[PDB]
Amino acid sequence: ASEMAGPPQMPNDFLSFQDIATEAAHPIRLFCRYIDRIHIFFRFTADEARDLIQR
Amino acid sequence: QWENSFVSVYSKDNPNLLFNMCGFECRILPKCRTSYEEFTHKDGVWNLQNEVTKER
Amino acid sequence: PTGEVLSLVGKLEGTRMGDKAQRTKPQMQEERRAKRRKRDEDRHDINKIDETYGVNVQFEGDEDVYGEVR
Repeated sequence: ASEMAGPPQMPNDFLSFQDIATEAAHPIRLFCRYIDRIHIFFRFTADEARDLIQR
Repeated sequence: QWENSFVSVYSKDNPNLLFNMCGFECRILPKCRTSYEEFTHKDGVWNLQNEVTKER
Repeated sequence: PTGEVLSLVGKLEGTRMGDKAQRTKPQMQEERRAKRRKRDEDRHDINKIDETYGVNVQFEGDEDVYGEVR
C-alpha cells in the first residue's frame, strides 16, 4: 500500500512507482479499486509460482 | 466468489490477457510474441508503445 | 431499400469512425474580443442620491464575457 501510494512527503501518480525494482519486488504490480470492482496484476516468477501451486 | 469472478493468464502457453474494465471486454496481445500477419486495417484495436522503445 | 435499415456489417469497411468529425468553434469570439479590448483600454487608462424622483438608475451560461481565462 505504501509503494502504491508513495511516501507521504512524495505522493505518486495513479499507475506508477518509486522505482522499477520497488514495484517488481512484490508479487503485486498494479491495483485498481472501483466502487465494487477489484483489478490486480502479478508478474510471478517460476519458483514463486511453483511454491504457490504446491501450497 | 469464484462463480462471479474472472482470471486471465499470460505465459509461454497463453499469449493473451483479458480485462473486463469498466464494462468493456479488452484483450491485450504483445507484438513480440505472435505476428499472425500484423497490419493496420481496422480501428477496433489500440496501439500501445513503450516510453524508451517508442515502438508499438 | 427504405423497408428497413441495413446492418452495418455489410458496409463496415466503407470508412472509419469519425471520418468527417470536425471540432467546434467558439461563439461570440468577436464580441468577446471587443469587450476584452475595451476593458484593457479602460484598465491602462486608469493605471496610467439627489431629491429628483428619476435620479435613481433603472435597475432592470458559464460564459466569460470579458474573454479572459481566469
